[PDB]
Amino acid sequence: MKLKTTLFGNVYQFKDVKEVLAKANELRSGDVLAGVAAASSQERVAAKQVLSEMTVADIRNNPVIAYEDDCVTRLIQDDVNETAYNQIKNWSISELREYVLSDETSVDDIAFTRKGLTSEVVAAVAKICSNADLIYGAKKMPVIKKANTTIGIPGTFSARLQPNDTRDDVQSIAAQIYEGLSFGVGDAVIGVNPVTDDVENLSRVLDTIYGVIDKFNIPTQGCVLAHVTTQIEAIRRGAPGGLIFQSICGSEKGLKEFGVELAMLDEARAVGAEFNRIAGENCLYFETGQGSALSAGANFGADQVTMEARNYGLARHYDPFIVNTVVGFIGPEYLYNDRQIIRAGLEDHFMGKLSGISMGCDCCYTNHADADQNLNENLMILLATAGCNYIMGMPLGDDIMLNYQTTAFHDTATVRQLLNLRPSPEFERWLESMGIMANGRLTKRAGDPSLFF
Amino acid sequence: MKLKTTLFGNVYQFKDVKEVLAKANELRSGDVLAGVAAASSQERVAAKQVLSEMTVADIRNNPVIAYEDDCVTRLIQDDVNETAYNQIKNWSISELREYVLSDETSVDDIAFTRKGLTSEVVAAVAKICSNADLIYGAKKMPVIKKANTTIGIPGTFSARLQPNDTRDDVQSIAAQIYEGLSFGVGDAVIGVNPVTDDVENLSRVLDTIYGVIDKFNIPTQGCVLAHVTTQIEAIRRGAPGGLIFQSICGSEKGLKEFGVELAMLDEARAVGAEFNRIAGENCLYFETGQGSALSAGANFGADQVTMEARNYGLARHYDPFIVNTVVGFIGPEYLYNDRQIIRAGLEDHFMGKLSGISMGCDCCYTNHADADQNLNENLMILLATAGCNYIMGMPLGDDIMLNYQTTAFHDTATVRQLLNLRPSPEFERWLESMGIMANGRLTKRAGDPSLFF
Amino acid sequence: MKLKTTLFGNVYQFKDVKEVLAKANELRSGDVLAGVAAASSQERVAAKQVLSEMTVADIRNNPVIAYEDDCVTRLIQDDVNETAYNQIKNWSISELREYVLSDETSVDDIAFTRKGLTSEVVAAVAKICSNADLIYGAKKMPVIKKANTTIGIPGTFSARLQPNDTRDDVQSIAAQIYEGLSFGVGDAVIGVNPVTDDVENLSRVLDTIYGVIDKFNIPTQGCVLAHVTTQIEAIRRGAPGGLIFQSICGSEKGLKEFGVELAMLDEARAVGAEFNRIAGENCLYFETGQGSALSAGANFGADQVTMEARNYGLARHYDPFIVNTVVGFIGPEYLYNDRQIIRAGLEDHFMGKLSGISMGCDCCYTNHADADQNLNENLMILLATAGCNYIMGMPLGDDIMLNYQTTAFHDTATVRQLLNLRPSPEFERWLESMGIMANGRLTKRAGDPSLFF
Amino acid sequence: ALDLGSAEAKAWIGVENPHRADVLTELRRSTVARVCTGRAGPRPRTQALLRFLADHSRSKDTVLKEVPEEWVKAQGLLEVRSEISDKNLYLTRPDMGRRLCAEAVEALKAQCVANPDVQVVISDGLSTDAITVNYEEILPPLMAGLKQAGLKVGTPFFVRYGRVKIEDQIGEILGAKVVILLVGERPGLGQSESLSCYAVYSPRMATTVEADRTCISNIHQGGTPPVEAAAVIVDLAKRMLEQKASGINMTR
Ligand code: B12
Ligand SMILES: C[C@H]1O[C@@H](n2cnc3c(N)ncnc32)[C@H](O)[C@@H]1O
Ligand SMILES: C[C@H]1O[C@@H](n2cnc3c(N)ncnc32)[C@H](O)[C@@H]1O
Ligand SMILES: C[C@H]1O[C@@H](n2cnc3c(N)ncnc32)[C@H](O)[C@@H]1O
Repeated sequence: MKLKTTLFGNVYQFKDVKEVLAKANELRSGDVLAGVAAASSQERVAAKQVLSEMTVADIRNNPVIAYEDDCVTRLIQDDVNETAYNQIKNWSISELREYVLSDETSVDDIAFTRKGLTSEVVAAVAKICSNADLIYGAKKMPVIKKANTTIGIPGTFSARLQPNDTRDDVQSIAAQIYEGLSFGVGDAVIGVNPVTDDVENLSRVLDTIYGVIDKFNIPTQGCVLAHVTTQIEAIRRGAPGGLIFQSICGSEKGLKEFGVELAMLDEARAVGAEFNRIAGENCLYFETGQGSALSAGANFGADQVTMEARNYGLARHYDPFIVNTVVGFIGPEYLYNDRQIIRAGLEDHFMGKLSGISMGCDCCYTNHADADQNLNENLMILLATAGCNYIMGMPLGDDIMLNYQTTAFHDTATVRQLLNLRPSPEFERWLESMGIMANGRLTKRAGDPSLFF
Repeated sequence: MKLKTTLFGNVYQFKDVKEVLAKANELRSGDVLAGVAAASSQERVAAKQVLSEMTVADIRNNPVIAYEDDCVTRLIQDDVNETAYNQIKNWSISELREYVLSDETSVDDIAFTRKGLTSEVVAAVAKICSNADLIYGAKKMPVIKKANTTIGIPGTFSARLQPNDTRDDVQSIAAQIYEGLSFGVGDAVIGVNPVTDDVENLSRVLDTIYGVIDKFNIPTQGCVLAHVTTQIEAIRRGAPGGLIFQSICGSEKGLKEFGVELAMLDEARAVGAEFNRIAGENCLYFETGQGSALSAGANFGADQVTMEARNYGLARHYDPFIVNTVVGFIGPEYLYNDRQIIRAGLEDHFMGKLSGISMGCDCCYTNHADADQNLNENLMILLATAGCNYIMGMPLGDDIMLNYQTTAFHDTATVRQLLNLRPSPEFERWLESMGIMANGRLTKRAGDPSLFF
Repeated sequence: MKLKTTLFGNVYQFKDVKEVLAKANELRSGDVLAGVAAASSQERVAAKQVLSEMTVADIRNNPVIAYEDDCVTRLIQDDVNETAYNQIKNWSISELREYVLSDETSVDDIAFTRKGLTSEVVAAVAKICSNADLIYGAKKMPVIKKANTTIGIPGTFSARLQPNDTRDDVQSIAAQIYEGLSFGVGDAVIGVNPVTDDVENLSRVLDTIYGVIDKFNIPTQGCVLAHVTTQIEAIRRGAPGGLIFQSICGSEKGLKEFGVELAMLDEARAVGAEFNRIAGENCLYFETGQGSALSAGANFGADQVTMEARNYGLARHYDPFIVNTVVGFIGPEYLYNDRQIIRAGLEDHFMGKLSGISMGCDCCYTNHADADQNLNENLMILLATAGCNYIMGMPLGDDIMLNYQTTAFHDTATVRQLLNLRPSPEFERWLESMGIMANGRLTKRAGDPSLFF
Repeated sequence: ALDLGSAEAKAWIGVENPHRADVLTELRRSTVARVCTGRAGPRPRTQALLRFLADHSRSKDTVLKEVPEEWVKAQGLLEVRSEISDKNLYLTRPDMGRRLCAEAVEALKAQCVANPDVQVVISDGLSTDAITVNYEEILPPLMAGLKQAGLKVGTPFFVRYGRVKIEDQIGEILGAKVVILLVGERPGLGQSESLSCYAVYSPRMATTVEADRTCISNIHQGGTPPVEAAAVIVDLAKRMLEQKASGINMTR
């Protein structure tokens, strides 16, 4: 493999695969902060060309963290289908990009080809894709999973109802739930980020969610996004189990920062199978997002796109019901403005779909970033056209305890009616019977939480 | 729990659950040979009534082989979703029967409920079902899996191409393959029962199957039904891996008779993931059939229908692409005649669908049983109306090396055109491009193996 | 024509066409009782081969009873289209079998070809058909007739409501009618076998049936299955006329045993046209069944399959609305067990459809035969897949005055929902308006006779 | 005119308007499977079904036929039987076919070589024809080959109404290091001649499981030639003696 190219007669020399991956990224603040970014537009393009000319094997065999030192690397590497690898190992990243985008490549062609990939290879393809490549390529890579709703069917669009509260006040939580349901939000999950991480409070919050689910026989699932350990103990002690959540990071060191061992996620799976109220086969829920590994000092000189793709390689082992990036959750130090937040969202979704996971996106931004709500509305529509499995929903997008803005309940109804997309089929039937939806559209009486009373 | 009832003024008293499960069976030669059968129609009916009045908990807590003595009991018991079990544990078997048959019970309702069952409970329901109950009940429990073809979609009907030869002659095998494909058979698998259980010969047979698959770009998978350990060894040495097969039995002792440890099936799953040419998520293939455990001295006083249900509970753990009973494969000593073979085929299919596995049936009989080819044609049509996931196909159903008669390639085309069913959608597309099928029907030039030349 | 063949080097010699027809039958008790059966499986196969090699003319010109001696023979022979006969007269029975089964033979091809047949030729084809041949061949030979409902359209399935009573108690009759209607039974006919054969009782029973028909404006027709003479006199005297019924037999001597002259059936037609409340053009109803002629000592050494086919040749002259065999109505001396009863049912239906009559089947058995209700459920589903025009219906199939078991009202609803078949379109509209059916399925409130009150 | 048992009947090609009729004959002689008979719609053609039925009637007959006692004598074989008394019971009571009768146990102790290295047993099992047809071809090369450059050869004998697990009891009674059972398989539709060999090292009724046996199946003129089979059996018994293991326990 070459680590060099000539661009307008100048030689650009790169040190290793890791540097090439990093410098090929479109400009983002996190990479600058990490000290891994291209020095010039010219160097960025030289990196892309070097990268485009490397082979699948070149990148498969040069993970940004070594097998011997990192259980996420080992998990990614041990899960490769070596027969599928051997078929594509000598393709260039350029040839792999064109393969994914081709209309002669079917969903089932990619189904086998992706098993020969590792996350660094997934990241490599994304780096030499334009924004429309990332949207079209992701659209033609649907990923379908099922809990009590089915998510990911082309022509559908789901949403997490996120009813958070600054005191975990069950009345405030319940009120946001009725409002969300009244817009058709909640087929992905009714999922609460709790303020307090204790078994009694988790059970209280879960009892609240399932009280609404059980009263109207809603086909959906609840979740409390506490640490996976306290979720497991709450469920073992009798709290209703729906999805089991954990925040993940793409390195062993990053997982340690979070206090997660891979053995806990094996436990989550086993606890889900024994206890959880899930009809289908998928019950886990992960969240990811660019900059996490670098924030933990656990990127090992790799760029945030490659570290994010390793999340999806980790996630795929556990076959979750849903994964989403929380695209601008952290701040401007990792993704600065609209441009970078849209790009990252398209990248994350595409890499997730290429990895075979049920990929959604929390289209969001913070108040210390150069972003506004018009940004979230741009990205959610772009990602919907990419077949994004789900987005979030809060009343007008204002999270009163996580201190950021996501998408509004309105936005899911807008996306669905704009693009003629439906909810998860099981949840759509319930909205029809509730009088909230008819032919994919909100009825006149929808949008009114008092309809449940 | 009651172990007695009064019928026409006479008391019918039973000793334990195991005896009630046994005498409730419709009469068959195997239960007589095992010593467990009812003495008379009256005692059979009395047993059904006692059984219908027992609860799910009564039967779940009384597996026919104790937990501490049998790894299959442990595998079945340990896979229960205890939340689903607790919801149903006080249902009588009579209520569980009516729930399965209810038109108000949806496919998703059963998806959760069945996770609360154990195989003995599944058997209990089948035992108090009429023939039309077993057919209608199964039809409303579809099970869909995906390898390189999708199997089990309601409205479709697949077939295993079974091209066996007395000497594993690759010319005889190929010849049968071309004939089978020309009738639209082979969307379940092209699977050979090999005569010599050795690595080089398995590779030769696999190489022959995949030469045809690769030459006409066929969406399907191949399989050689040797012992699972020799399949694993051949694939690890480079033979093309499609489905990995094993015969199974419903008790640990029965698995020992076959030379099978559960670790080997765990190994087959990991070998499939590292090596096998499969786009979808399912790559294992099991075969079952009433009388195997009794033959192995491994039924521990249980009847052959209960033992067969324990096969499906074992299978479900490994989420295989296909399972089928080999309904009359063995002889008259277990299933004597037409009546008994049809009844067992309906039972087996119903229990397999209730256990959530991809259940098909080798509709067959032997020349020392009281049966003929008209029986195969009766059963294949009834099971097709039950939504049976696949049957076998051989030229006129005459197996030149297993010495029994199965269904013809003709029979799959007959079933599909009789009932307006299609093949697996990926295989149907291939048949269309080959000019073999148009609108679910054989074209004029179909049924002619020389079409491939 | 040859009456001989060599099978495994042995010569099998047959005496006449009549013996060949008889010995070619699959084994059944009636033929043994009649002394016409093959002595061995080998002789049975030799008979089939001899039979397969005979021509249409060979069998047309050798009816089992001579023209000069039998008005049924003359009726059959005089009704042949000689142009259609002359086209096929030199086909072998083997070639005719393959013609019927071919997918290149259309419904309209068979429409003309069947006019060149006689009943003995129809029987000959059936004898060299396997069970699936009989099902597939019958399915592709639909026969559509119309009274006040249309019967026989592919994709539909009708049922006779059989509300019999041991005293002709009108309250018991009425109660069974409401129950039957509540399951969607009755689009073929509401037909009562009366205990007493007198004009006042027939009128009483007819008034009861038509009271229900008129009160809910049911598109259907009533019938009392008395001797045709008392039906005619009741209707002439003002009882409401719906279908006019007569039991038939395939010989002049057999008709005499029943007290029927062909002139009475000409009278039934004329009386139907003057009096009966029928919108369409078909108003007669016949019942048949294997063994009838032999029971009358009127088979003249012919086998029961050939004598049954001559029923259909007789029936076709009068173009009835419906005909059904009553397949196991008589007892084990004519059809012994499941095997023989299923076979006979498939044969009878196929021969009826080949003869161009609106053929249904009473799938039934007696308590002195080696049969049970699981047999009726096997056969009714097989025959439904063959496009059987209708079956019977009684509460759970228990006839309280004819002392036999037929199919339950449940079974028609099962067949329809299993196979996605609809009732007669006129009757389906009435069930929809009654709230009993929606999209071919029983609503929640169906199955409840109190819904009419 | 045609005899459905004739070779002409078996070779018949029934495909109409074939794409390449020469290939069809090529495929037809490639296999004994009933390929290339064509179709009538989706159903079998008349001749194909007639030949199927003919063969079935013949196949059924082979099930109940017994090897005459005089045949086993003219082969110089000692005859014992299982607990089964007749062919009808044989079909329904596999448990009794797996057990020697009390007289058979005594006849074996009285008239058989004790503690042999290799003990050969012959049984009709499910197909008389598989024995009477193949016996003269496989048995002498087998008995001779075990002697030649060999070892202690037990007394071969015939077991009437035998099932495979009965070889464990024979092994225990005789102290045989290796037991070889030649037995008829259940008859197929087109032939009833297929014989197989089940061989086990030092069996014990208590503990031997079925995977402890090595199987050699489909021994007949259409499968592995009986002469050829005897040679692989000899080598196999050598390996079982070398390895002190059988079935799944042997290397490779
Ligand atoms: C019937 C049959 C079975 C039945 C046996 C049950 C029964 N009670 O009959 C069932 C369905 C259980 C079966 C299972 C298997 N069978 Co099997 N089976 C046959 C078949 C079609 C006929 C055997 C026969 O007629 N025996 C004669 C009668 C008189 O004997 P019996 O005492 O009634 O029956 C005993 C034998 O059949 C024996 N047996 C049956 N199969 C096998 C396989 C092996 C390896 C052994 C040692 C014994 C054995 O088990 C019975 C109980 O002791 C043959 C094919 C043939 N044409 O012979 C294959 C055949 C013998 N089986 C075979 C195989 C591969 C298997 C399996 C190992 C499959 C798997 N992947 O696990 C299993 C497990 C065997 C075991 N260790 O128990 C292969 C053997 C290949 C080889 N040379 O090793 C054969 C040749 C067919 C094939 N090519 O696939 N089988
Ligand atoms: C802090 C809360 O938001 C989710 N979350 C937000 N941003 C990220 C990220 N970049 N990586 C992982 N998890 C994230 C966490 O998993 C938790 O739910
Ligand atoms: C002997 C061959 O037939 C299949 N087979 C036939 N009958 C059964 C049964 N009852 N149980 C398991 N496998 C069976 C085996 O799996 C093997 O492939
Ligand atoms: C006796 C009652 O049953 C009908 N029925 C029952 N079996 C037969 C048969 N084999 N032939 C003619 N009619 C029959 C009669 O026509 C009458 O309705």
